[PDB]
Amino acid sequence: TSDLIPAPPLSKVPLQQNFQDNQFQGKWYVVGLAGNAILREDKDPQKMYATIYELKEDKSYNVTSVLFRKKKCDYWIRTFVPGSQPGEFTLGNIKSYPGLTSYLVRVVSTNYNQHAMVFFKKVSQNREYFKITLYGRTKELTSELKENFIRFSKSLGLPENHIVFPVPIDQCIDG
Ligand SMILES: O=C(NCCN(CCNC(=O)c1cccc(=O)n1O)CCNC(=O)c1cccc(=O)n1O)c1cccc(O)c1O
Ligand SMILES: [Fe+3]
Ligand code: NA
Ligand code: NA
Ligand code: NA
Ligand code: NA
Repeated sequence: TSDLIPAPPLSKVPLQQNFQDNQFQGKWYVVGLAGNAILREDKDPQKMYATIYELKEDKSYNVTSVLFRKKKCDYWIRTFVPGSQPGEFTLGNIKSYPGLTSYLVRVVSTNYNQHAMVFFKKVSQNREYFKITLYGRTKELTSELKENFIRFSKSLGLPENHIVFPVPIDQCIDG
């Protein structure tokens, strides 16, 4: 009833050295999206969405994703609590998500003011999902950065049809 490309070993997922949590704050556009549950679709292409990171006093992120769906703005809210090392996080209040037993975030690379690559691994209803997101501070990034994202996604076992580049939009994500 479900087939998934296996999640890579964490050894294949680099960590951004000297992660600066204050500089990673603010709005990021999802210009690239890859994962074992991500599928390319050409009848209904994925629309670009935005994810806003806000550091609280206790140094956990409030993470709000803003999606344009059904002619309305949908808000997906979660909390990233600092993990085993800087640039790694786990999900706050995992009990609120039914079936979710694990959720790991790892910032693979970033220059903070233009681009980032972030790796996610979650175990939900015993199934191990993973995704990589190419974050852009703007809605567009260079071909070099996008090709690097594709290369990295492929290095984690993902084929091309599991790698998408959401189409830029103006609704919801510009506020
Ligand atoms: O199980 C969850 N969601 C399932 C619903 N969708 C599948 C997510 N697909 C992934 O490939 C997947 C794999 C690994 C980690 C991960 O987070 N995600 O999403 C679709 C709806 N998505 C959103 O509503 C959505 C919109 C914007 C950002 C976002 O993360 N999500 O999930 C889930 C639970 C807790 C926290 C999350 O961030 C989740 O995505
Ligand atoms: Fe998610
Ligand atoms: Na299913
Ligand atoms: Na949460
Ligand atoms: Na966890
Ligand atoms: Na391929």
